[PDB]
Amino acid sequence: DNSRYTHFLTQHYDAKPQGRDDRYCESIMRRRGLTSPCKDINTFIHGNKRSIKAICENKNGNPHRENLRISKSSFQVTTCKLHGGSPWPPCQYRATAGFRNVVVACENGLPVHLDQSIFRR
Ligand SMILES: [Pt+2]
Ligand SMILES: [Pt+2]
Ligand SMILES: [Pt+2]
Repeated sequence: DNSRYTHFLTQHYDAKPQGRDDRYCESIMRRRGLTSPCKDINTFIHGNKRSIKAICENKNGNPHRENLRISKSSFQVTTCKLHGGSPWPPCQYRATAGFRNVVVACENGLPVHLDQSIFRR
């Protein structure tokens, strides 16, 4: 059952996004099913999937707080933050592009949770 890994990728992985502007956030949040209700904040990791998986090994991760792992490498990310407002569509988002390491939870060698708290700021 790698369904939590597949859901992680749906909520938090976009290999090569192109523009990482407000329109990108509004479109991908709809595409990935995150607008019923409107998720308040959601981050997408970009780049190679093998790098994200490697976070669950000593190859690209350290243990972090109680039960998480933090990556040794930096990743291109885009944080989508709801503007307002309403919990139901239409959902308007502000994009913030960044480049830093990420905090995940691992199960059976695979990422299954992204810790959003480092992208609140
Ligand atoms: Pt979900
Ligand atoms: Pt706003
Ligand atoms: Pt406003």
